[PDB]
Amino acid sequence: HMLTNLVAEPFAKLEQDFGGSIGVYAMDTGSGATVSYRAEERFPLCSSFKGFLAAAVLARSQQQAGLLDTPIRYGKNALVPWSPISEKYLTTGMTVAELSAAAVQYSDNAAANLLLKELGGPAGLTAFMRSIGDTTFRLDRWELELNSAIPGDARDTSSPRAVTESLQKLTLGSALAAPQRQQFVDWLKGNTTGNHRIRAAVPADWAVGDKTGTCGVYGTANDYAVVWPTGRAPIVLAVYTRAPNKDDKHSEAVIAAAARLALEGLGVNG
Ligand SMILES: *[B@@]1([O])O[C]([C]C([O])=O)[C][C][C]1[N]C(=O)[C]C1=[C][C]=[C]S1
Repeated sequence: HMLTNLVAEPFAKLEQDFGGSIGVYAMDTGSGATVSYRAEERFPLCSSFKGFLAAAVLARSQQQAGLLDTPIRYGKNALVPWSPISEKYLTTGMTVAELSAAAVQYSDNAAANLLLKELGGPAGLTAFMRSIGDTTFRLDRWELELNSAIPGDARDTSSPRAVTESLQKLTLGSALAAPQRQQFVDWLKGNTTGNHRIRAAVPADWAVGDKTGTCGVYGTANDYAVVWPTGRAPIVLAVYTRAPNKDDKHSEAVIAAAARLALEGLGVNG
């Protein structure tokens, strides 16, 4: 309450220029100060669910020490459009860890569906999120159906706030054991798909891990990140967008701009 939105930022103008809705939640983990705009509205997860998927796999690996190095062979029928890594290993298979890294760092769709199967499907990932205290997250469908981003549909959505809170628990808090936590962080740090989103607002000399999503319809795209500014506590943040019309375009620039406003609202010099 008292530390939320101490400094107002022009999010409304930004989303109006975009032609849609922007949802932002950012927390300074040192002071507890927050920036919050549409933070409790639901937005489609799109590929951003794959970060939480990889965390759920790591949590399972705490009870199954051989899980991450298990080899997984798959057929051509497992390939889904946008499977840039797993298509190169169709004839060989990949380990669970490799599928997880591919899902996080390349948004690989086939990898994500294979790992969902390992966890018992969308309800199994939802159950993992409930287990860390996230009551907002829901995954309902598989790739590619979960990308429909229909206005008003709560399937396959969360809120910026719940995403940020869960990300904090998994990357900085105690939801994962220490080895698994650092592996999750390392996967996020190695992401390749986010250079034009939150990372574009973050100085190059700060560490950052992130996970993106792009539904392909309804102007719907997103990014969440942990950011380590030097000399102060980390910042966790989530930026989600959507728009009213199916043919509306997403904007990476709008995501980067919203992330800049969030950092400015927290008084984090960048
Ligand atoms: B996912 O929602 O988003 C990925 C891109 C990202 O992480 O920002 C691509 C795979 C998933 N999306 C789709 O399959 C539909 C597409 C949208 C743009 C390229 S593919």
